[PDB]
Amino acid sequence: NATEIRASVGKMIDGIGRFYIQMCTELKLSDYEGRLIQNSLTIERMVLSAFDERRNKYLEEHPSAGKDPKKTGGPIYRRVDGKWRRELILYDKEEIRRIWRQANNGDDATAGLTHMMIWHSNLNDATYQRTRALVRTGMDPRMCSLMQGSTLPRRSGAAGAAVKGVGTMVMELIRMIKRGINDRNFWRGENGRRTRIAYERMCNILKGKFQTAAQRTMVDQVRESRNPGNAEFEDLIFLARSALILRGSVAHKSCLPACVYGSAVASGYDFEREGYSLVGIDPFRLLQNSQVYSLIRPNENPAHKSQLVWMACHSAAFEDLRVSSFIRGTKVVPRGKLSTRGVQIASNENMETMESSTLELRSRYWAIRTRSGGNTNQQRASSGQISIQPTFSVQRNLPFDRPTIMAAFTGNTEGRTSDMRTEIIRLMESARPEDVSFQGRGVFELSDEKATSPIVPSFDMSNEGSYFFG
Amino acid sequence: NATEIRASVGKMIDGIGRFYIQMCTELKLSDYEGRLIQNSLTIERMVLSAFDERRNKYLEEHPSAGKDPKKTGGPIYRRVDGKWRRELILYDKEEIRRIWRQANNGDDATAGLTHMMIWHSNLNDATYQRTRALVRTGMDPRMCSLMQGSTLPRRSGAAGAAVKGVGTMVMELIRMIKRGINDRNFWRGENGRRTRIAYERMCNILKGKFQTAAQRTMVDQVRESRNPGNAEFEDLIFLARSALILRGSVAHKSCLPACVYGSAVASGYDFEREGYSLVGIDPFRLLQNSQVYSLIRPNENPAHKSQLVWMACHSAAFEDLRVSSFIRGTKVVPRGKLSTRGVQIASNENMETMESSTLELRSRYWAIRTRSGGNTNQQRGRTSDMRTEIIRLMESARPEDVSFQGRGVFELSDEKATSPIVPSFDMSNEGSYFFG
Amino acid sequence: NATEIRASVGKMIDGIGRFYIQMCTELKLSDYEGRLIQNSLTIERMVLSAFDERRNKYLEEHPSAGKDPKKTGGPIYRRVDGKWRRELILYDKEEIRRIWRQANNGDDATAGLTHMMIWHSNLNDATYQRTRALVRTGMDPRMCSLMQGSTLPRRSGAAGAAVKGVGTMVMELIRMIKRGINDRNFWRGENGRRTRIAYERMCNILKGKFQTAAQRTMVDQVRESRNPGNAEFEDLIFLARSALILRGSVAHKSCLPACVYGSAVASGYDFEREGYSLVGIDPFRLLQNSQVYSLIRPNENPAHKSQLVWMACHSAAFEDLRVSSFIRGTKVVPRGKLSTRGVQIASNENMETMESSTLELRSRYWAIRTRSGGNTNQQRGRTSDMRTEIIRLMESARPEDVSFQGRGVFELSDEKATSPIVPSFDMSNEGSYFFG
Amino acid sequence: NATEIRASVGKMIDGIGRFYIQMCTELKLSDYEGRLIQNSLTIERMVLSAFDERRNKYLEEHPSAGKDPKKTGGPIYRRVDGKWRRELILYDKEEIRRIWRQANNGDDATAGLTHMMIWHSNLNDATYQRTRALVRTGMDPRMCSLMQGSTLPRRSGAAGAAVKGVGTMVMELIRMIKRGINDRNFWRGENGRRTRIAYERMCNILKGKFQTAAQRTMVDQVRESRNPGNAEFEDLIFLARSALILRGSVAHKSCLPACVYGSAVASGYDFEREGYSLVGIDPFRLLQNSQVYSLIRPNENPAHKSQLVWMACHSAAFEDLRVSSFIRGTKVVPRGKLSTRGVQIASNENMETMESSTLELRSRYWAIRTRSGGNTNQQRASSGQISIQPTFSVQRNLPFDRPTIMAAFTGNTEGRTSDMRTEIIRLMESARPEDVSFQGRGVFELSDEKATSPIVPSFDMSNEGSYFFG
RNA sequence: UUUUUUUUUUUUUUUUUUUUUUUUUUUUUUUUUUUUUU
RNA sequence: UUUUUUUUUUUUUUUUUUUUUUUUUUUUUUUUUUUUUU
Repeated sequence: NATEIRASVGKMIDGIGRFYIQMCTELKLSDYEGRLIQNSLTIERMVLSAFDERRNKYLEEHPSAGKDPKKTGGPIYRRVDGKWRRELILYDKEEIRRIWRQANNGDDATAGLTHMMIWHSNLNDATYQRTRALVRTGMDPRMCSLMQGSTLPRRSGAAGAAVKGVGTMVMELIRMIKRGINDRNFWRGENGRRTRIAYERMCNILKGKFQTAAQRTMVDQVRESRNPGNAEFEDLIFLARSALILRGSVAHKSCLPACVYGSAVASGYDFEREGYSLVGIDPFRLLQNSQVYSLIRPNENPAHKSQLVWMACHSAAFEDLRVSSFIRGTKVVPRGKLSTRGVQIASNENMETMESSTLELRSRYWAIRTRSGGNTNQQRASSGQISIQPTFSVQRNLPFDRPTIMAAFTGNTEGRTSDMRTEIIRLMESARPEDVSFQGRGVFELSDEKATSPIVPSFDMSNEGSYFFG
Repeated sequence: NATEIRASVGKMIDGIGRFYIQMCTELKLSDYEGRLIQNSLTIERMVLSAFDERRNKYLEEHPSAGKDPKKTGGPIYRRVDGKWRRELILYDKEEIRRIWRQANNGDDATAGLTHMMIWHSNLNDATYQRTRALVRTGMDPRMCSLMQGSTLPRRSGAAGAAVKGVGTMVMELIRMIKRGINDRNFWRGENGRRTRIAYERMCNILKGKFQTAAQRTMVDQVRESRNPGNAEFEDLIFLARSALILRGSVAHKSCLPACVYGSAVASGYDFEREGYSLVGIDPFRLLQNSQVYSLIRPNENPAHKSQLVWMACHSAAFEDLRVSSFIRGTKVVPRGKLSTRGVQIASNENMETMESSTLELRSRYWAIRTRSGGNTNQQRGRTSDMRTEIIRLMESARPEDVSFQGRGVFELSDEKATSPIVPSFDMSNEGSYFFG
Repeated sequence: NATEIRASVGKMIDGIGRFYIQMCTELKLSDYEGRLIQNSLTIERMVLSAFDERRNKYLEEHPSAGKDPKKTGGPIYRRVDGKWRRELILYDKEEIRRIWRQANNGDDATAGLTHMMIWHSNLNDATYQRTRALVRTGMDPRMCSLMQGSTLPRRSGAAGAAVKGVGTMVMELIRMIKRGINDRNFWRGENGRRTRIAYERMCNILKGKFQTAAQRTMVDQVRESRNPGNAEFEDLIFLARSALILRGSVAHKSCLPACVYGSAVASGYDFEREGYSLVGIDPFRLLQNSQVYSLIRPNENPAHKSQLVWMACHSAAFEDLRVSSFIRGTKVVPRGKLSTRGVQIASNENMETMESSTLELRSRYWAIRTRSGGNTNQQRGRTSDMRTEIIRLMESARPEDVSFQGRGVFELSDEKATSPIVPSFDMSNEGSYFFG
Repeated sequence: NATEIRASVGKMIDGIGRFYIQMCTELKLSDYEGRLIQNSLTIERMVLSAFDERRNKYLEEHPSAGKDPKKTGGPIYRRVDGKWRRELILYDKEEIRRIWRQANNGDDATAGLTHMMIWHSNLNDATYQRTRALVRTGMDPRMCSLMQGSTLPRRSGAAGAAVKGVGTMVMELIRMIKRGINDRNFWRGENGRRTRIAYERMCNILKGKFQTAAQRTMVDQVRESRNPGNAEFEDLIFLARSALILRGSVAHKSCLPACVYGSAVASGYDFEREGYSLVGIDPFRLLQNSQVYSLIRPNENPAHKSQLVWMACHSAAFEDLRVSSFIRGTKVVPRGKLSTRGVQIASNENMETMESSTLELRSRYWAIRTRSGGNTNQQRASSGQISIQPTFSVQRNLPFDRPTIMAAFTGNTEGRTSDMRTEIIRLMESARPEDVSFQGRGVFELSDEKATSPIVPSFDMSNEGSYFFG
């Protein structure tokens, strides 16, 4: 059944919106100031810093960074008669802990935490990607497309684990492998057992993320190595560059600004009654009647800022630019010529230059965002009969495809990497930049609610560039 | 004696044909509409839904799917002056239960049920095979050839059990093994005892299906595991890939469209008097003078549709294409380039595009279809030790060994199996593989 | 080096004796009342009930048994002018926890806990053995000799694990096996993982306890069963009846009454300076000048009570009676004709009949008690194949093979193990069997 | 816990007593006629004939015995001004079925059925025992003492199965064995499977009933025979004559007349509140203030009739006469010189001779009736150590009891009967007619309620005869 | 030179027993009565 | 001469995918900034 999931997510987002309402009440902010992305961003880093129970425990025993008992940051932006001023207001965690507890009807609301931290990961992926760490581990900077959910820490649950990219897991596992290579950390102690456990948990997350059997089997065999040394490093680099084309089925969770939920809840649009969804039309129509204000530099233009905000909201920064333009209806400028900077404001930037203005989020169309893969990346081995059965009793040969019959019969010793790299190469050669994917699905219009009739898009606009970076 | 079996099957098919006659009388259909495969198909799903006593009991306690007290589906296709229209006419089970009871002279006619459900399994195997479930259990999609009788549920008897393929049994047993692995279901309760019983019944069906002693012995030893866990999974996968070449002696029951029997019975050809057979010339000669109409899409061609219908009728979709072409006399196109779709029509397809036309079922020759294996097999502690002999037998096996010595393809004019003609194909590598 | 171990055990027993001194100070008992075994026994059950942190946690969530917040029992026996009276004085755990903490110089003193709980196990084995549980698991009552350390719970450490008998481990493992057979308890959850872990810990304790390679290998192979069912039950019963003769190298820890340590510490005999040992002459010479008073029934005789107390102190209740008589110098009466009862007094017994008197602990000789096996062993796919060598070794075994070559019984006057005297018994069949 | 069992049995007997009250209301009987055993006896055969669902199904397809649609018997005895008259009033089952259903608050009350049918078995065992069938199977008439619960049919549950004697099970199993010998009835059909199942159910009931390991093991090995022929017949006869001395732990359920419960319930003594027990003081004190009237022949004396009724009530007809006399306080006459007949009245006996009078049920003492065995029938094998452990390191022999060491080491082939008959004979020879049993337990006085202090009985009255038959 | 882990109710009236356990149906029997007779 | 058993929610939009899944903590990092520098 799907009604229960819809009711649960509706209750969750209703609690989130009511917490936004109460923060607006408590902060004594104006109507316009309640529609600012920066305030929600700072408040949500406060949120994560209050539920980072592991870091809370680590910092209680580590009283450093000067005045840091329980309070961090808090750069609240406020308006005086047109001008803007930032105040470093410090909030302790504990009162906000109870205000959450009262906001979700006595519950912890950790799922909502996962969605906000994923949405921060989405905005981070949209704004800046780290080739710095990608080459710190030595991997080439060609794979920036697989840094989805990179900023997400381990503390997130299965829902958070679903949206993390393959490359994010590759980076996380290489970190552990390098740490275990630097020092003899895999001893029979509890630390070794726990890092072992986290390792197989991350690995079965990985093998769940993939779709074709060959990569699942080679991930299974990578596990066989009880002592991760150097060979597994290139083994999993080969895994990553195979997933470049044999991409994993990674979900795309549609989270929206802290305000958008608050404005919707304040108007009385209860999500429990009519139901809510995270993949369907829902986050699209809530943005159809949502007003958002944002802060812009004197050199920054708002036109690219709105598009980057739409990137962050719908996590479409790693998608084809042409498709995003089609749903937008307007051309989406790649990051090469974006005359804008990061959404977050540096702590040293002055305030006389800063100017607030609206953001455009309206899109002409809407589409479903499933956690599936392309329908043109399944070119491996073969598909058909191997044996025959005699139906008529006729004196005839029984055709047997012998060379594949030996291939099926082996020993299953669960040990090999290059031998499967051979099928990786074969499949890559079979792959083409022409194979059309997602057959049977299309882009839909806003006026339709039950997915009745789509329109098939068709682009012949040469080589405008389907590459957000470079 | 064989006369009694012939008389029994003749009486059964006579009752089936008379039931077809009475449904034609009751439905007020025209002569052409009585020769449509779709009507018989829908009526026979009604048939199975009326004798699915287990599902009847399960659905009486489960009133769901909206308006479903006793009536399901019923998309009857009718002609108005050339055009076609579907009506969703709902029939309850019980009256058709009594009409059967009167159609078989007071008997239940469960054997006929088995043959119709097998014929549905034959058409399903001809049209679509499920690698979906084959990889849901994780088995590779290379073994689509052993999905014979896959759609057949357990309710069929020994006659139904004979025609189910080895791979069908492998899938059914792996389903039970995975269910017993997910939860501790093998307790000393009645459910565990009954699933145990069904397990040995399916297993001695399996060991009866095989021919060589090694696989029979390893199936015997697979039984010795009182707690089916993970090792038996690969054990029986090895059994399956051994049966790929060491094939089991599975029968091929020759059932024909619901109409073909009805037209034959209506003309007065009593099968009890002259006798009837399910393996011999009989279903061949009844199709020699049978007229069949079918529904075809505006893009579908009837030429491949007739060949696919012959596949479904004679269950030759898993055989060599060359042999089927020889009996046909015309080339049989493999499924790779069939510009056609499934025989059954989707519930949402429009009717202005649909067009009805004849089907060709005439074949130049006829052959016996025994439940034997290739002559190549006659020419030739745990499970792994026997896997060793499996491997050496596989190595001894060759793609050259000719089978079925002493038997041949026959002509239509002969009735007593007097003199055959030996076929000989040297036409390179046209492709003896229906899939791929 | 052995000096560090001697210093550690000396410090431990010094702390124990000082705790005895302080309890004597706090309880306001007389000099005679401080030499009573019953008071020390009750105080030491208080000790175990205060460090049973597992049971403390289990009872804090389970407030039952009426008035049981933190206090249990406490039947202190006191003298009025010759007569005796018991008072049910209740002591809470926590203050005694801190008094221990101050008694061991800020340390927990868990090792001392292990030795006191082992000494309770020694007295329990000396007094009463449970064929009740031995036949509750169905094992025959012939193996009462392998119930050493049976009362010891799991909470003890490696030192406690060393002295537990083979049969005690057999009983503990069969309990877990029967619990896992009754319900599907071996799931992938944390409980299954932890019981698994405890299982291999108890099993490598077992295989460490044995000496011959065959039984170690069969214990190794018993481990290979991931699902302990019924076959392992008889497998480990065969292991036990093989250990009947192929006995395991189990230690014998020489703990002494709560008072004996207190009297020695009170007199100023510091054990840290001169060193202390648990296997050598030490516990023998401390009893050479120790006075002990005990409570005796009007029908009980003190002569057998002193011998039973010596059994409990030196854990010689499972040894040959002849040898114990030789070290005693007087005949040791077997349990068949002991006109005495258990040392502990029932909660309902009256006090007018109870009479206090001295106990004799002096022994003419002393001997080393190593954790080795008889020299007879040095003279000599599944479980059944190794059971074959078990049977042939049993047949090779004889009731004549003399053991412990090169070692002998020593005199008290010698301190450095200079010259022993070889004993020799030809006194027919007096009976080398404490039970029966 | 024992409170729940007490509450359940109290509710059950309260329902039984209320059904007795309603039958007294419906039958229009007088106060004296409601204290007659015969009326309750006939009504309770009506009870069993109404819940004998198996026989109901068998007789619906078998309309014989003349007028027998739903009604059987019903010889109700009534008083006219001192004289007595029997009326053959026929009651159908179904209305009494619903009256039960309303009497137990909507429940079937099958447990109460088991207790009434056991109490009928108790009275039958007290009155008449069948050496007729005992020699029909050919077994000697010396074992009449093991016919406890003989009349009980299979339909009773575990509670009914507990009180059936060892000899009753022997007779029931020999019946099945002779039936399977007469015809090839053990085929692979459903009938063979079901009789097989009933066979192991009766056999594990048997092995649960015994106490010593040898007989349990030989019962286990008797099971090994898949085809019960002739050898098992003498095998289980040997089992029976071994159980003659190695008696099985068979319970003694204390059921009382149909009226006694009704009179107690009518007076308002609710058993749910104060609790009820079936083994303790309870059935004793209810008889301390119970009045019972009974029918007696002109030649029968009431003095022996009261004692026989006490036999039937407390199922002490198979016990020592001396002990029963001690609890009675008066001498109990053995069946050899009882100038009385069966309690039930023959259908042809005239009514002018029949006379009604009181029955004495008062007993001077009370005792617990546990389902245990004698503490002097445990003389088998030996008890003591077999091995020794070296405590001191002394150069000495290790005494091993070798001939028993071989005895323990065998093969466990689960096949033998005479070899264990050898230990049967050895144990029988070790057994003595002097061994005192039931140590630590004694006879109690009525005034005590919590089992405080007993008095030890002691009989030196020569050989009065501890044998009810003969 | 070898070591403090916790998972839903037990035990000191005492020394080898005693203890939260259950409605299945297959071809003709039985209340003249208590150990024979069919 | 070889045979009608029933156990808690599936399937005809279509031909080889798509679907009721979850808060763990171990010795010093990061919002001056967007792909280097430590």
